[PDB]
Amino acid sequence: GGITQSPKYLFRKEGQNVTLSCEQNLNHDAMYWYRQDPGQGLRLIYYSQIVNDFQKGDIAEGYSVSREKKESFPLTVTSAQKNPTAFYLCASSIRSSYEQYFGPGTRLTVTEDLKNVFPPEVAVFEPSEAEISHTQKATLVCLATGFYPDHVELSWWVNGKEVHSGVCTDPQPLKEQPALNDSRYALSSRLRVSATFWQDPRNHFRCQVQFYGLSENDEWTQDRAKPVTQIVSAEAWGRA
Amino acid sequence: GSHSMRYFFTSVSRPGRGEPRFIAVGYVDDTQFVRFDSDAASQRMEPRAPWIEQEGPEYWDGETRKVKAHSQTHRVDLGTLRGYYNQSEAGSHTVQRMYGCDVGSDWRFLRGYHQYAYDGKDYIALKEDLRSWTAADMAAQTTKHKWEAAHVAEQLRAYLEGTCVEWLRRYLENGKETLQRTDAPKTHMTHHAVSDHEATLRCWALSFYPAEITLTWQRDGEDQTQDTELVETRPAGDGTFQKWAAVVVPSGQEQRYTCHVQHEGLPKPLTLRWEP
Amino acid sequence: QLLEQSPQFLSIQEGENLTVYCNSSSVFSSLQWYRQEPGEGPVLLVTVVTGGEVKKLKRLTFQFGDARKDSSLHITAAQPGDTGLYLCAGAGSQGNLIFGKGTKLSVKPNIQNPDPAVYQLRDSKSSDKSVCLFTDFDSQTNVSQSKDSDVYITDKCVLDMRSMDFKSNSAVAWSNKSDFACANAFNNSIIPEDT
Amino acid sequence: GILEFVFTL
Amino acid sequence: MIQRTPKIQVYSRHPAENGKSNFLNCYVSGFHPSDIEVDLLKNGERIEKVEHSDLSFSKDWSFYLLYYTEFTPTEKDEYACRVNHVTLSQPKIVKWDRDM
Repeated sequence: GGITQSPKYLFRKEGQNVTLSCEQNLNHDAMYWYRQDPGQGLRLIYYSQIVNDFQKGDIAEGYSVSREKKESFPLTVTSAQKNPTAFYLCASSIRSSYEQYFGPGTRLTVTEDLKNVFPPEVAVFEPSEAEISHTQKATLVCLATGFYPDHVELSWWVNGKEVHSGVCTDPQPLKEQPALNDSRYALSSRLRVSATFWQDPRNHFRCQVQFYGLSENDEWTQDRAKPVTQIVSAEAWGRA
Repeated sequence: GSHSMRYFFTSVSRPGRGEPRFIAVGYVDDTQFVRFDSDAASQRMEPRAPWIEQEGPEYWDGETRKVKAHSQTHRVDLGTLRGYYNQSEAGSHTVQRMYGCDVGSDWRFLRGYHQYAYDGKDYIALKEDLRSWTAADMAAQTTKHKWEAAHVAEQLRAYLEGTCVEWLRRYLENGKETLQRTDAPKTHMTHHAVSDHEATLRCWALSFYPAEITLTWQRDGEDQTQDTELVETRPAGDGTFQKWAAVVVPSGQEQRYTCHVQHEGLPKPLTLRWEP
Repeated sequence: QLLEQSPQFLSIQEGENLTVYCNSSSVFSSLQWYRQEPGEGPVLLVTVVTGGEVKKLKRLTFQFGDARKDSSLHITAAQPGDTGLYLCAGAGSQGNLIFGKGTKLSVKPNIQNPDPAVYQLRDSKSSDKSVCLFTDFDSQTNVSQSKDSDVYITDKCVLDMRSMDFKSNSAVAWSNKSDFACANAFNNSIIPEDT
Repeated sequence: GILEFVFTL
Repeated sequence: MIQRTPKIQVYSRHPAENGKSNFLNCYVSGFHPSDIEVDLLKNGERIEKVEHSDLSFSKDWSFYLLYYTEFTPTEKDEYACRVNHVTLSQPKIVKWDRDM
């Protein structure tokens, strides 16, 4: 058994309510809700020691929950929350005050208007020839640009198969214009391989970026393509 | 002297889809001071004794909050215990629970309690060391293991050895004219004629607190236990308690018998004799 | 009921041994240790109960105070994988867990032979579109951030080529500006002249 | 004062 | 499943004075299960205004309850307490003795 949160990424307009779901099959009576800001700690919102009973936490304002079923513990983010945008975590213990098992977590981002939503632009940068001669090994670089919100998943693909070795990615993206509240973001990643393999034109490299944006429910009356949940990619072959 | 605080919880399931009955009462020594009833309209922790009415909203709103959780967690236990014993949903079953602490004359911790019962019989109970559990049957053995795994004993011991005696000490000092008081027994003995040869001497003990008392009938020898009749200590309804002991005596030999009364309010035991 | 952890941030070299503390004026029946990576759910490491308890998980070593008021997390032979937030949690009286603010541990790798070099990469698709790859630098040096509104500078990133035991540090900067140069990037930061 | 934490059977 | 028959005691709060007012007590105890039914009787008919304590129990998990009402004793009035329980086939009545 385990504890689950759905979805992983969550995006809403300002002032519209949203409900987060934490469900378990660990046979736990206690369930908890924490919100976590970037570079911060956990803050308890609501928690239920037992079904049909719950209680406020340290920062319970703007939230409401229900514990009608032992298995689930829905968190409702009311429009009255001053700063809804955070990283939400659900946890559970076999009984109150004992060791808790956390869910994967859910990222919620609330924007002022849906117009600020943009899909990322992905570009693969081929290894500098100065590098191969110097370090005898090559480096590939991907770069996502101008995406809002901050909901992206980057991966590297070699010959149709995903690689994790020789791969690194920024833990935190960058605000292109920190002055704006709903600023767009940029992310970078790396894939380093031997000079031998990038010299080989039989090997295919692909930097893949999964973006989570809008839904069919939301209406997009604009002159640019609807920024729905999509996959942006860029590829490159071997050279010499 | 020695004091104690006790909480008694009674959870009774109702046949069919009738909501379970929950009753929670609190006792300091022999004095009840709080109550909670699921069939009540207030749905709050209510004061029974006037000395606990000193507490503001924070206390009562807090105690209300915690006892609601006690009701729900016991509604679950009713269903769980039904499954353990393969019982039908048609029958009505009862779950009982008690926990509390005991203090010395200097109000230092002495004893802690935490027990469970199902349908009138012991289920699981915390041993005196506050480390172990006593599970009567294989059904309770499941609970014992679950509580051993979640380390319920340790966290309970903190409450019993700590928070409990902290609460009791607060209650004792808030209303000391009521809890610390000791009302001495107002004793007298009455004589009655049974047929003619035998006669009944009844030693009365009235209006005393605490409820603990000892009434024995002794002759020129000593303590004639058996033949003597003893009744269960009963409440008068005014906070005090009542109890009497009687023994049937042959006519004329009424002067030979005497009644011993021992109570906390009595500095020395009382020796009472019948004189025509 | 409060749980305090020291130090807040710890950044030591790979292979060494460390110790993280969690102190409290309150007594705890049970205490838990968690390890959280950024953006993911905290992973339960251990639960200590008895006073003076010593338990080991892989290279991690947990210690419970005799009075059950303190706890310590000892890592042996620290690896860059140990990088993350280490949280101290204790049994709260109100049916919850009391959390510490955690210790952010950064286990920096011991690069064998520093090769500090700045390269320039061009887009596979077209031009200009060029970025600078500041890489193979030592752990101690720190890449400061941007100041030019166009210029965007990422933070250092450690990748591990597990093929035959090799790790490296790297950094990335870019701009659309015509006057953006590799020699005039990262100059806002202190970097070795052994380029 | 009653317990501040509850636990099922 | 175990059952216990209630022990019944009918008495007065204060010693009986035929002129003075007093309280009539019916003390059922040691009974199980919890569901019990207690009435106070004056001359065979139900005294309507009767109150009781809150459901508690002793060490042996058996409950005790005290039913009480205000009354003024007289020479020829007969007071009693009728209690019914699942352990009782018929409603059990205990006549009050002012000296017991």
